[PDB]
Amino acid sequence: VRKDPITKEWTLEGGALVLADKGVCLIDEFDKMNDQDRTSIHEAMEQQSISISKAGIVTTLQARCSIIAAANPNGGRYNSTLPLAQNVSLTEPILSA
DNA sequence: CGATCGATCGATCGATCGATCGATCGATCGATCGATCGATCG
Repeated sequence: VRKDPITKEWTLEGGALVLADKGVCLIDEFDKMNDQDRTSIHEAMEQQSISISKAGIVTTLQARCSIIAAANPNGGRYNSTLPLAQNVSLTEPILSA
């Protein structure tokens, strides 16, 4: 959110997902971010849009981006005897995306 | 007539394990602070 003296209403400036609209968004070390940060990424791939209600601004922006994510398994080594759904903290609904 | 032996059963030492509990280290959600600026007022 940014101020603007010309019109005096709050103006909104987009983040990384808005930039990558009709592009690719790369998230290295995807597991290490918190779930609140990770929740935004999930709804970004599903809806291809950003929904925000902050500073009195309610609007939606286009976020049509492709995602390439790198991560690491729990303990730094992949457990070959357990499924993927039990090797990372990344929850299953986010894996389905 | 009895002297030798290979098998069986009861009992015990012990080496071990499962269920349960409180205690130790740690992730992390919530509270507070701060820094620049803006809107109202004198």
